[PDB]
Amino acid sequence: IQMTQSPASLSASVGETVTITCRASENIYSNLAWYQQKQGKSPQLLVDGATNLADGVPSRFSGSGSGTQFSLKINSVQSEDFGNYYCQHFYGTPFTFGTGTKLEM
Amino acid sequence: IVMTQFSNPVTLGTSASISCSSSKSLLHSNGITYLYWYLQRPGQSPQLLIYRMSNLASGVPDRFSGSGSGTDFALRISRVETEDVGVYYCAQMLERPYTFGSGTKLEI
Amino acid sequence: QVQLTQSGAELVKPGASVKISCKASGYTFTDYYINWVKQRPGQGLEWIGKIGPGNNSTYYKENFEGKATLTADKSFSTAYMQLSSLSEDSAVYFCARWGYLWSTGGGFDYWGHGTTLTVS
Amino acid sequence: QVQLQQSGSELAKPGASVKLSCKASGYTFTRYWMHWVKQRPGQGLEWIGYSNPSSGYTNFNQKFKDKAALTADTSSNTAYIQLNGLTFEDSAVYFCARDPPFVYWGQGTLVTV
Amino acid sequence: FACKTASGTAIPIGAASANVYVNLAPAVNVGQNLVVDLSTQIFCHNDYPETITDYVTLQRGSAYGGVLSSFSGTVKYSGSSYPFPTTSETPRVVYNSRTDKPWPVALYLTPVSSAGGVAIKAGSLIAVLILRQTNNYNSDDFQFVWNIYANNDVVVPTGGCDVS
Repeated sequence: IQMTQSPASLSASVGETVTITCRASENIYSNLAWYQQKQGKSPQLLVDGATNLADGVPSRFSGSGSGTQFSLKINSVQSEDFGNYYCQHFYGTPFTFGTGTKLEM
Repeated sequence: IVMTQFSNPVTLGTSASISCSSSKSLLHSNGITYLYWYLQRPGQSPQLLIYRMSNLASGVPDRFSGSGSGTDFALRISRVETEDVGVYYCAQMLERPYTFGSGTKLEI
Repeated sequence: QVQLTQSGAELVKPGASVKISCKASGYTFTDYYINWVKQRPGQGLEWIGKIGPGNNSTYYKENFEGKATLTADKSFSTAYMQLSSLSEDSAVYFCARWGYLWSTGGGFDYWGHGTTLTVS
Repeated sequence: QVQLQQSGSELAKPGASVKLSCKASGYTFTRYWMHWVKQRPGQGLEWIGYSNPSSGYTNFNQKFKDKAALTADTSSNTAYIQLNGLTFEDSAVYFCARDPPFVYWGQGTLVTV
Repeated sequence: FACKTASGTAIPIGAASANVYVNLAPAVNVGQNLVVDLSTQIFCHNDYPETITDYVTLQRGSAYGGVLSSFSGTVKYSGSSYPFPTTSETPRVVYNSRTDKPWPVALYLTPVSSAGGVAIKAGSLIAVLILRQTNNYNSDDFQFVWNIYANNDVVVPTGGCDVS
């Protein structure tokens, strides 16, 4: 089982939508979690596996995707995180995390 | 795999008794018998009848029943009607070389 | 309620190749296996090859190997068989299915109409 | 509400053993399991530990066999850990987490060699 | 899959819901104490080893509810320990040989008190599990739910040594 993701570095503008996606093989199922990292803080969770907005954020965060492709799309960005986005699967004993994608704004 | 089986005279509308003999019987651990059983009429296509052992398929009537044994095989019909006549087959799962029977045609 | 159809009757002079196909409609074609069988008057029934469109895996018996091959079309359901290095094989060709998708009958169900492949 | 606290940074000589203490409060320490996440400074994250405070049976990851100990204490409400064998490649911080996915986290510990 | 019970009970396979009747033999260990040992009563056999192999797994939507409240369990799915209020997905197990093969699971309980536990009446609910299987050929999946049923009048010791 492997985790590779594509977008890496994106843009430095305020207002437009952004797309973050993680790619996995051998067909993991509906058990993928998304959460963000701040440069000086402990990470906090955003969405559960499949699509399920967890308690703790009232902002516009909606996830979608099933099968082998998973992506995240949000309509508006302002005053958000500077750090990174990480994706976590729940399939077998060796849990593995994806690489890093950096958003500036 | 060599397999041997026409038919005996049949009284009108009573019963039929035909047997399938195997050169090597099949009973593997859980005690289920692997056979197959078919029916056809001249011209019209064959249809399935019995799978595994006394398991009904599709919407055929329940009168088709048989007896299971390692060295002998049995199946019996209760009612004889116009489309009940024909030739019956017999098949076994002998690993990769699956082999069908030589045919056995019921007659009056 | 579904039915199977093949092709028309053909008569072929010896030394040539012949093509007979099978057509299916009304169910998903990816999951069920395909088996082809021949019957001859005076001889027992015996099936040629086992093919599955999911993995395109070809299993044949030793005696009929090198005579023909089986292939199915993934976009729309159609079965291929081409006879090669042909004699006195004048009989009837069928196309059959295979069960046991999870816990079903698992037998030679759904049998199609009959054809004739005569030789001179 | 529940909070997680842990010890500060500790430096150790190469080829030694170090212990890190994770302390909990509020929720029942007996009921809930323990997780551990390794964070190298900006090179992604790994998944390491998995301990039960009720007993001592731990589920490791494949890449290490004897490199960790993962000792749990159930009387002072202090979950422990032990690391065996020290080299230059192990210099990274370690996190504390509660199994309900990974909601509540700790602070971290700058472990250097 | 055509699993059968050691008392002669066969389970349905076409429908999603099913019931099994398993007796209980509680005992106490050094850390926890086992409640239900299913590694003897439930064992399965497959069909057609040459072409089709099988795999079976369970998801995270399992519970311990019923008469008893939710506790912290321990499950051995032919490997390590997982919490019985499951938060993850199990590793994969494979069936291939035509002979009968056991399906080893275990059910534990975390002690809260040194005295004892509640009694189990003969004929009640214990736990609910969901299972989903995949084949070597088809890419789709088929999931179903199992609920265990009580067959014996036994007690659970929790912690300490229950003496009577």
